[PDB]
Formats: sequence, C-alpha cells, structure tokens
Amino acid sequence: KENPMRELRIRKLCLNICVGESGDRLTRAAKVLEQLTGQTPVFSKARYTVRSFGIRRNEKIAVHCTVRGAKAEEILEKGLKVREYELRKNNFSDTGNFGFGIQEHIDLGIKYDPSIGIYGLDFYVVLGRPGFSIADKKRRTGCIGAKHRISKEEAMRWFQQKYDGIILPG
Amino acid sequence: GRRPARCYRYCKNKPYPKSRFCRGVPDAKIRIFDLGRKKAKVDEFPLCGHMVSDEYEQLSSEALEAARICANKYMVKSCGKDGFHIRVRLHPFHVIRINKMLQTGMRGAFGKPQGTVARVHIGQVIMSIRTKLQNKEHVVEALRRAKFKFPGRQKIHISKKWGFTKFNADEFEDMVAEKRLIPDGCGVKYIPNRGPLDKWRALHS
Amino acid sequence: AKSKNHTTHNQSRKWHRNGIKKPRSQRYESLKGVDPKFLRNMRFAKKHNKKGLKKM
Amino acid sequence: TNTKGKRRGTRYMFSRPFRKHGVVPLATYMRIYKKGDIVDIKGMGTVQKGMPHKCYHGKTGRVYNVTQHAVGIVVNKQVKGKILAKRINVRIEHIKHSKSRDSFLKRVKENDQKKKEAKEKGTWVQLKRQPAPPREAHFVRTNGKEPELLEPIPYEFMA
Amino acid sequence: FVKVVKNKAYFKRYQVKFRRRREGKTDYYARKRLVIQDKNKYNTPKYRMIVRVTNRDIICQIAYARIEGDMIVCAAYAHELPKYGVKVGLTNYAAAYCTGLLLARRLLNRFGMDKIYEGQVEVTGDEYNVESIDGQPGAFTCYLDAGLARTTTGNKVFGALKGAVDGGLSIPHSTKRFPGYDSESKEFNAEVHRKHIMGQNVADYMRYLMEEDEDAYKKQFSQYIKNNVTPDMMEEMYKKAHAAIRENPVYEKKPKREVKKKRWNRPKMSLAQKKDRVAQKKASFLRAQERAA
RNA sequence: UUCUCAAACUUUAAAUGGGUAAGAAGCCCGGCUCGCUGGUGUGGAGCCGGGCGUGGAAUGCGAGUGCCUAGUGGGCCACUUU
RNA sequence: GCUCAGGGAGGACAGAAACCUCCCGUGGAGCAGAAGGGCAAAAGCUCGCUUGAUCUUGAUUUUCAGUACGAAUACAGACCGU
RNA sequence: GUCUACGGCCAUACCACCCUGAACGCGCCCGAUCUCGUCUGAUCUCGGAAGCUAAGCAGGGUCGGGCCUGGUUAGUACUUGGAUGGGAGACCGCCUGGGAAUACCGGGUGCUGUAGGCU
Repeated sequence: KENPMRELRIRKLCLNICVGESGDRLTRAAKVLEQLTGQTPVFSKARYTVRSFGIRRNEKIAVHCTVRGAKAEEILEKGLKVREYELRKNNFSDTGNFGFGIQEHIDLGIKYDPSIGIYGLDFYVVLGRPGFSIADKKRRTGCIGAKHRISKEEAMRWFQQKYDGIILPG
Repeated sequence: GRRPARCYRYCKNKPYPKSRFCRGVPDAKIRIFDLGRKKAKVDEFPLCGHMVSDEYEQLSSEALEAARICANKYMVKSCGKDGFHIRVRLHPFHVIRINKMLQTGMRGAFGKPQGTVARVHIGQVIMSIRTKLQNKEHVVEALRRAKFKFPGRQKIHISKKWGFTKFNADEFEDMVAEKRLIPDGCGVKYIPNRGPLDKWRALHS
Repeated sequence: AKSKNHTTHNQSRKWHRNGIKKPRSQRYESLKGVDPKFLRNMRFAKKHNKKGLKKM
Repeated sequence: TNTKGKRRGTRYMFSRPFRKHGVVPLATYMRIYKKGDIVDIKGMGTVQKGMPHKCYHGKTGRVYNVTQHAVGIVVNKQVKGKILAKRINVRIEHIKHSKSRDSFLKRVKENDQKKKEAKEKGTWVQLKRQPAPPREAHFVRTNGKEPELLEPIPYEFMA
Repeated sequence: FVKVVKNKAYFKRYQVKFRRRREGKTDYYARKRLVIQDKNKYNTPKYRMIVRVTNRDIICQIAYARIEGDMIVCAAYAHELPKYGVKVGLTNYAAAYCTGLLLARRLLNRFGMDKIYEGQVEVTGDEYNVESIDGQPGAFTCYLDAGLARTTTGNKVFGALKGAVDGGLSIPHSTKRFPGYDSESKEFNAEVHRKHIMGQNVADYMRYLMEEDEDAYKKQFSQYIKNNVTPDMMEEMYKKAHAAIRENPVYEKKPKREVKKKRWNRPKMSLAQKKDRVAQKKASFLRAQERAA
C-alpha cells in the first residue's frame, strides 16, 4: 500500500484574462469569469509603465480568479475538454504544477454574446498534497520536505491517471 | 612626453586606485599580463624563474609593458612562440597624479590622474616564466634583459615549484600519481581528504 | 599673509603642570536630575521619620 | 576643519558585529540596574533612542538615577586639561554591568572569610595581593638524555 | 545554468534568526513590549497570562520573565476539564472560558486570595472589572499574551481572558474582541457572549444538523453521541464545570512510576565508528572494481 | 580553480593606547519611614542603632583649597607616523 | 496583516519586457534627499483609526569657554491618540 | 530516555539530501451553523475528531557545505622603546619587550531554565 496522505490533488485553478486595457473591454471581461466560475473576480493593477504595450503605472491590465475544491475540478473538466484532453511536455512546471490556455471562452459553456465579445484566458492547475498548507500559515510555518514535493514527472502521470490525458512532446 | 620615473618611484602616498572617487584615469600600456603558450598543460613547463623585487618602490605600467615585450622578444627568438609562458604578476592599480603649471601657484594643488603604477614590496614577484627544464639559462638571460627596463634592484630567482603552482617540484610527481592533484589549465587542483565521498569516487574510477 | 591654522603641540605639557585633576570626589552626591516621582516619595519618607521615632 | 556633528566617525563604533545584527536579545532589557552600579557604555546601533555620545563609548561610570527605559550614569570624560565627572541619560541596550569591581568583591568576602576564619585559630594569612615574585630556586631534571642541540639554519630565498 | 544563491559565500554571511523565530513560535517584536519591566520597578515581576489554543488543547499559563528563561507560576490545561464534567469539547469558546476560570482560581488558591476576589460567579457576559479591596492584598494583575493568533472578534484567546477576568484576575481588556460585539454600530450585546461561554453556538449547530441529515451529525459530533452530551444538557453542564472549578481549583500532579529507563532514540554514531565507515566504503568500492576488472 | 589589489572595502586582527576596580564613602546583621512601586513587612530608596581595622597590589610623594593677576594669543626645529 | 531586489520553471494573445501561478531568495530592495550606520511576523509594503508636530516646569547631552542658539536624550505634571 | 507550552544564550542550533519515530503531545486532517475574514473557509477565525505520520516536528546519518574550536601559518608579518647601526637613497639589520591573519590540517555538530506530561 502507498500512504493515503500522499493523495496528489488540485489546490486551485488560477484563471486570468490580461487584455492590456482599462474601462469597457476590461469590466465586461470581469462578467466572463463570473459567468464561468460564479464568483467576483479580482482586477489586477499594472507593475509599472511600458509605453510600447499600452499600459501605465497602477492601470488595470487584467482580471484574475482563484477557484478551490468542488468547482475547480469541474471547470478544469470544461477547459481540458477545449484542449481535447491533451497537453505537452513543456506545459508542466518543474515545481510540479501544469497549465494551458484557450483562444476563446465560447468553448467553455458560455454562448456567443454580440455586445460583450470574445476573451481567450489562462488555466493553471496548482497541484498540491495534504500538508502543503504548512508553508503559508501565521503560526508554526515550514518547508514541506523533499520526498513530499510534486515533481514534473509526477504531475504528468497524475493528469494521465485522472483525465486519461495523452501527453505528447514539443 | 610623460615625467621621468624618478618623480613617481617611491611608494609615497596611500594606495589610490581607479575607483568611484578617482574617475578620469587613462588605460594603462599593459593589458596582456601573460603571453607565450599560456594555453599549456602543467606537465610540460616544470622550470619557473621569477624576477623578484629587492626594493620597496613603484614600477610604472610602461616599465612593466617595456619588460613584458623585452622578455617576450628574446624568448620567442630563443625558445620559439610555444616553448614558454610568461606572466606579469604585477597589475598597475595605484593611480599616479600630475600637477600641470600650464597664473595658479600651489593653490588647489591636487593632481589629475596622469597614469597608473604597480606598488611593489621587497621579495614580491614581478614576472614569472614557466618553460621546459632544458631552457634554464634562457629564462635567466630573458629576465636579466628585462631588469634594465625597471628602476631599483631586481633579483632573478629560480623557484623550487612546478611551473605556476605553490607545491614543490621534488614532491609534484607523487602528488599527481596518488590522485591528490588533477591538472586544470595552467595550474593544478588540490584535492583534500575532506569533501563528500562521491568526490573521491570519480577520482578512483 | 597666511598663518598656522591649528596645533595641540604645547597643550599636553600645559595640562600636566598643575596636573590633570580628578573632580572633587565628595561623598553624599547631589540629587539634581534624579526623577521627581521617586524624589517626591523619598522627600515624604524623610518628612515622616518623626512619625516612627519612639518605635525606633 | 572636520565636519562637526554628533555621529561622525561612528561608522564602526555604533555598527553591529558580523552576524550579530537584527533583534536585540531580551536579556539586555531584563537585568536590573541599582544606584552606584559600575556600568560600562557601548552604543548599540540598532536602537537610535537614548544613544551615548561617541566620547562615552568604551567608558565606565556608575548609575545615579534609574527611570523606565534608561539609567542616568556619572562618567569621566576629560576635556582639554582636567577631568569632568558628568551625567548622561543612556538607554538599557548601550549599557552592561562591568565585571571590573567583581574581582574586588569576590576577594573582599574571601578576605572577610580568611579574617573571620583564623580570628580564633591564630594562623596569620596573606590577604594583600603579593605581586608576581622572583621564582624561587628549583631542579630541572634531565631524564638521562642530553638537551637537544639547536643550531641556526642556513639561508634560502622562498618565492 | 544560473548563479547558485546558496554557495559557500551564502552561509558565511548568513545570520540565523532566534531559535523560536526559526520554529515560528515567538514574535520577538510582540514579546519585547509584553515582557520588559520599567527599570525603576527593579525585579517587580511583570506577569503575562499566556493563552495558546492548540488543535486538541487550550494552554493557559501565567509567566514572569527572569534572565534564565521565564518562570511559569500557574499552568491551566483543557485536558483537566474532564475532572469537572466537560468530557469532550475541550477546544471551543466555552472550554476556553473554563480553562481561564481554572487558571484564575488555581493561582488565587496558592496566594491565599481564594475567599477575596470572587468576581462574576453567575456568568453575565458584561465588561467586569476586578476592583482592588482597601485593606486586603491588591488584585493580581497580569496581561493577555495572545502569541501569533489573529485577534479578531470572538478569538478563543479572549474566552480564556474573560474566563480569568471573572475568576478574579485584574487583566486590562475591551469587549471589542468578545463575540457579540455589534461592529456595524459599535455596541456589545452581552447575551450573545453568554451564548458562547455557556456553549449555545455549538448547541444550535447540533440542533441544525439534528434535522437536515442524521448521517452528517454522526460525522461532525461523533463523541457528543458517545460521551452522551445532548444540546439541552449543554448550558447546565458548564455550570457543573464552573461550580466544581471554583470549589476545588488546586492541581494534583500524576505520581511518577518506576520506569525501565530504556532507549527509543538512536545514539550519536561516535568518531571511531564514522572514521571506520569511510574506510569500509572505500575498501568496498575498490574490491568490487578489481573483481569486475 | 587561478593572477593582482583598496584613504573613502572587509570576515579576521595586533603593538602602543583609553575608561573602570584595587575598601571603613567598605563590610555585615537589626529596626523604622514612604503620598513611589505592589499578588505579597512586595520592590526600591531614605533613615536611625549596631558590629567587625591584617588600612586589604608595587613604587614614590605631604596635601587640599580660595582670591587677585601679568605676559602671551606671528612661533619654529627634530625622531616617529602623515 | 504582509514581504523586498533578483533569479528559475510554467501559462490565449504575449515577445527581451503586460497579468497570473509555484519555487528560490540574509536583504543583494525599500526607508523624500548626500553618504554612513540601523532595520525582515520591521523601521519596508498595503490598509484601518488618528493629531504626541498639543500644553507645561526643570535636569542632561552635543559644539562648548564647559556661554548662547540650533539639534537632541532621559524624565516628571497634564490632556489625548492608537 | 523523549515531547509540549513559555523561554535564556541565539548556526556546536543553519542548510541540502537520506533513514528511523513507541506512548503522549504536536501536527497534517475534516467541516462552514455561529464568531470572523476573504476573488476562493487556501490564509485567518470558528466547529469538530473518520483517517495518517506522508509532511512539519524530533533523533540519527553524510571522508557533506557552513558555523564552532584548536594546531599550522609563525615568533612569520606588524609593533613599543633604543643606537654617532648599515645604506646615496629606497629601505634593511640588531638591542629591548609585545605579537597577528588566510590557505593547509584535526576535533566538535546545541547547551539549558520554569511548568506540564508520556515511557
């Protein structure tokens, strides 16, 4: 038997739509994540001014959304479906997470709206394990130890075991 | 053009480098501090002759440069381009100041950086030549050619080391034989009985 | 008409003629600069040494 | 003339020792300072309030006043050609108990013991510190072997 | 390949934080202001009342910090509440109060301030003040050491505070952090705070899960069904805790047994053993290589 | 790994140097006072009354203290560091 | 209540650089400015509440003649903030 | 023998990796009705006790890195005081006392206070 406390699970599904825009194109991309997840997504202000991009210091560039537990498993089921249950070798982080993208949100389960428009958006599966909430406390914190960590090799075989995801190189 | 080396001979000041504070220093004449076949193995140039300073004085970047070539020019005709490796073991880091009177006087008489000079101690090596054990007199000749370019007194001393290393030549052959030394370019790697035992394993494989 | 700006040359000799004197090391020191909330209380303790004189 | 100013030439004096920066260890604050406690002064840089002036850093005085977070301490800064026993209000962290008086006090209660004892037993003791005397005569035994011959070693230049 | 931050050069310059700071147990910022006495008090012990709520326990200590390490005068544990009727539910706001009330009367037992400074015998929930009595030994004053607990309204650290406050400990506090503080218009309904101390916040959840599904109530409250605590028992159960705590507050220690004195713990592999392993490993390698080739 | 360095760099780190201590203003019990501080004849300080002189390192030397006060306030040289 | 500079691996547009993750991170950032010292559950960053930048005696430090101003340190008496 | 709470000194205590942990704690863990706080009950707060030492944590390991401590360097460098010493000088030697720092080479790898357990 393997230990049932090494149960590799999803912590959060980090979504964001970085439009490089404020006002009207951004505040209607906020409605996209709230139709998608069913929770009020946080707007992201700029780091500093890059004049080439069309951003500026403390300008709302993006709108991000963290989904936990029962909902995130079901939205990551919606989103992998858009990527016909397949991801690449490069797509998985060395820290043991993986993510992907989708070019338009119509393929998720939202119908085309003429007024609101189209928005491609980011999926990043933050894979965790019971005892990963040590490292972000106020009380006695600590690093999670080397054996307990999720590797790149481990996240790929998990996704292949869970979603039957055919992983292909390049 | 520039002043005689009498004026800036004795280590008079505190050591005054090209720094954040001293800006406006020209490039020194010496920029190669080793030529010959510098891209050489440890086990082909055993003999090492040093030009050791007998006097506490300042050797100019120009005197180091003039001696850099004087030893090089002889040893190329005497041993061939790849039959030696000269180092210049002095870098002109002390900046020398000039006060130019073109109606000032000694008012605000702080010098502008003129050039650079190498601050040398008694028993400090100026130039070292590693060549084959055959060419013992060619080093003693080439270093004596280059003594005249410097002020003060230099001593040509044949070191009891293995090329440009700090271990002795009568000990070297055994310290490589017992894998206490691996060659690594011009110099050698000292391997103590102290690291992790995986460091020991790739040695004795 | 420039002058000598500063020295401390003859000064050590001058200091040691009548001697570098330690201060008047006099027992029972002053109580100027001692915190007044403590010094008020001590002053009341001194006021009422009459009170317990016959016990004493 | 020098740039006059309170913290001038205190780059090292009021700097922290290597790998002894950060939090002030709390034994500093929880030791009691009585009146007439012989106390040596050492301006810790971490706490910038109630700092001693650089002329008192490495001096030793006695505490005359004790307030909440600081002691008033009488120290001998000289001046040019005399000595002024003077009073500085210094915080706890710039201050230790000096162990200079301790070798006296542990000698006094040892002197008091060596006087109260042999008050009846009649044996006269040495209580005054005799200096390091001229070492009295003794026999150096050579255990058979001759004293090993040393000779000066001949010259070689190293480098 | 990038420059490794953790070289030889790293750990030479590296200054470790204090041991309790490395273990994430003490805020040395917050400790320094709690613990230091005014220098014109001289050895007058500054008492701090240390409440630490754990996963399975509530540790309520009174300490005064000497220079060798702080000396604990009185320790009150939630695992001592089953001597007073509270079998399970050791870690809730009601148990916090009982542990604080147990600390208060146990200290006052030892100092002979048992009969004096009763306080709130009937739990009201109000802002009570332990006033000093003229002619009697002055009320014991200590200060609430919260640790690294985010002090929100209804933090159980304030349960054990109010527990101690009602037992006759003169601790400074405000009712802003007690549960029942109406934040929206800045009032404090003492009735809601009475619910939490007598445990009607837990009682209503037992009643909420009683009706919806029986399967989930057995999962949540598995030991309240075992140890036979119904929600109607709850309020009169903590009064049997409060009554017996105030009656018999003294702690009786567990007597030490004649133990085997065996070793559970692998001892430090000494030099001649460690100097031998490197001799054995090197021998083990070079013999395997000659046998191979 | 290696060559070479720092008045305005430094982990280290002297020599010479700068405070302090080497007792009766010091010891050690006992008791009184407080409006300060307090779980608490608690803490601290102030006070009376005591009781102990092998004067508690070497060396040399009598010290302490207060008035009035002139001249001076261009300096210069030398060893050493600069 | 937080963690910074920077690096690393990921991810629609998206690139050397936009936002989002996770990890490393002794301060290599920031703290109005000169530079030094000081600082990591902070003295930095982000929010909340505010007027201790108020009123009032002395003592002390710093330059010092051991005078002023300036600045500063320890209190004490209030009235307040958190 | 060991842990917990709170500490004192703050690396002989850190760091990377590996192995072992009995009982008790400590934990991860399970919840979101209340208190409470968020984009999200992840954090924080609250309410619990099915499972598990996987991790934190503890002990131990590594010819580990670092740190600690010695020997070496070396009476070397430098230095107090001295000379009608030397040398054109630069600098050096002696007398008289003091006396370092790497590289290199061994050893060590937290002590412990108060309170409370477990064996």
